[PDB]
Amino acid sequence: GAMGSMERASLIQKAKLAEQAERYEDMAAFMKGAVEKGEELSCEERNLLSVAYKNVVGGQRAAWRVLSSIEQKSNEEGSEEKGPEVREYREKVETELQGVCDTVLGLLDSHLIKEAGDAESRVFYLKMKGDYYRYLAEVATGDDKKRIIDSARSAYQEAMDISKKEMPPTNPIRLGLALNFSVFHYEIANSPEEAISLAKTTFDEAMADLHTLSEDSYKDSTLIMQLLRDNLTLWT
Amino acid sequence: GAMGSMERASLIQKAKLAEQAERYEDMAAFMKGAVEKGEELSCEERNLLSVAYKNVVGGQRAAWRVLSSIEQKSNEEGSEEKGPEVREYREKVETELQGVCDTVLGLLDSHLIKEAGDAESRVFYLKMKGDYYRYLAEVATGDDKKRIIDSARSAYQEAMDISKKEMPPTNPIRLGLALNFSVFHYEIANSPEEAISLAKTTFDEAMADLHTLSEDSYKDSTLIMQLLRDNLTLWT
Amino acid sequence: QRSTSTPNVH
Amino acid sequence: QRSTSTPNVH
Ligand SMILES: [Cl-]
Ligand SMILES: [Cl-]
Ligand SMILES: [Mg+2]
Ligand SMILES: [Mg+2]
Ligand SMILES: [Mg+2]
Ligand SMILES: [Mg+2]
Repeated sequence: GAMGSMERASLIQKAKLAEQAERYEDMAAFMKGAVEKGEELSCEERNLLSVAYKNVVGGQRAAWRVLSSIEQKSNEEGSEEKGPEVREYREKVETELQGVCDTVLGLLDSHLIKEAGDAESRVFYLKMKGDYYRYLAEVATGDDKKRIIDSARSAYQEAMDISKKEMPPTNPIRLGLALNFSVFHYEIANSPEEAISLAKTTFDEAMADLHTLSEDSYKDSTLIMQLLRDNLTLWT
Repeated sequence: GAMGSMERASLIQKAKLAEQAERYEDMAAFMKGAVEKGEELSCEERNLLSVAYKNVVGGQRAAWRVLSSIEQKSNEEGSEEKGPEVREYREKVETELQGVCDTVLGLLDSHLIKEAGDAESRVFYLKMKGDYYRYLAEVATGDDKKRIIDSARSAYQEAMDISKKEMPPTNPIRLGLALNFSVFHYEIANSPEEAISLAKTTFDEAMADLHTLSEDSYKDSTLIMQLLRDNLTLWT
Repeated sequence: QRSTSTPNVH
Repeated sequence: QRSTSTPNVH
């Protein structure tokens, strides 16, 4: 790895600089290098890893959606067929996206998840595993779409089981996991009723626990609660 | 070159797709491949080349400015010196920026400029040469800042001489060249009075020629004229 | 319009 | 604030 000669602390320092510079491909490479040092990650470091790769894959997902839409339009009765280029370039972006997802899943499997024993770290990583299988599912078609969906579901479910046992219903890790699992149900798994039920129960149980929170924690929890509400408004 | 096996027309098609997807690094690679086919570029193709690399170098310039500002703050009396990382990462981004500039200058020198005989193509390319030397100047310090500035100046001046002989004062190529040369004078060459004089004369001579233009051409010219005015307001 | 997932938090 | 140069035009 090209980051193998750099100090762990230097990699984290540069990841933060890259964040400030909006250089998210660099940020992701720095954080991959930090993970590959083999030590567990702190909360701040886990967040840097997530911010970096979410921004990278987010650009890829947006581009893939643009190209897929153009491709679908080109494949309609009455469209002047324009050769293989749209498909080729959509496939190029898709392969790069799948590569980023495989890289993140590889870091989780070797060996972030198995060394994560505290609930806050383990739930975070299992949610990430669900998320990156979900991004793979967004572009999957053939035989393996079913298996990718099941892998996402399994990771989210393990994370949910731990979060419900070990975290209060306002915990922002737990809330964002439930948010993303509800998105999985609506957008990937063709289960809008499950999505709505999960979003509603999550919201209501968090509402009832807000009285226990400080001002700052209340702001964190209610921000995610608003996203649950936004989706429920979209969905109903 | 990795684009050597792709058809010229396919490269241009994919450059346009990459533009739609906001994938400007890809767009630039496709257009580099198209240039390296060795044929001259049409107006639309020259514009794709410019859009692609301007977006790539624009991200680099923004990132470099963020990192340079952090570095300058770290090098002030009373700043906890935090090791070599800020400088290292600023240097990394700077080297990547210089590489992009060198790539563009290389395409212009081999062989876009020497095959460009019409004023619209030759002025466009010489302006581009001035622009990418100007971006090099923005990060230059040592012995070669002076020589880089002179290279930018020389390219802009050749472009100006041709534009004044061969194009009307409202021509958008001529207007944008004058705009960028005025920016060179103010921001790079420590010549704010030259910048103001050039912006003012350019604006006034274009004003007096607007009556010759169609509605669509008038919209093009007045858009650039507004940028001259914006700068004159900033500068005075 | 697509559903909203957890955003980045600096 | 930095001076404005020629923007991109699609
Ligand atoms: Cl391709
Ligand atoms: Cl570095
Ligand atoms: Mg037809
Ligand atoms: Mg594929
Ligand atoms: Mg001190
Ligand atoms: Mg240097």
